[PDB]
Amino acid sequence: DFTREPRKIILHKGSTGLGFNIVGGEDGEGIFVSFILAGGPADLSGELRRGDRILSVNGVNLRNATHEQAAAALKRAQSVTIVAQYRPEEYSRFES
Amino acid sequence: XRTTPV
Repeated sequence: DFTREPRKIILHKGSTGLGFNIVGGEDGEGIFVSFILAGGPADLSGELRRGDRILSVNGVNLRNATHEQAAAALKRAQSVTIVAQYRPEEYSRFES
Repeated sequence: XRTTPV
């Protein structure tokens, strides 16, 4: 992913959601994918990656979201349209 | 660090 263009990713929830964990939104630093559950929707789609920043969900800007705002958006969303962008340098503040 | 399943 040399351009680091954001990607539009369509996921459909199963019985236990989209199948990833979010980290961040503690201090204006944005919302990142920390964990992708094996055999959940996000995993099986293949598109989302650890260290993706979540830029938007169903048209809502999460760039400046708090953890709690992002959780609310993501939890309340069926067919969910995510815009994600690979940001390994920013993610390195979370995990080396 | 706290993380949240979605």
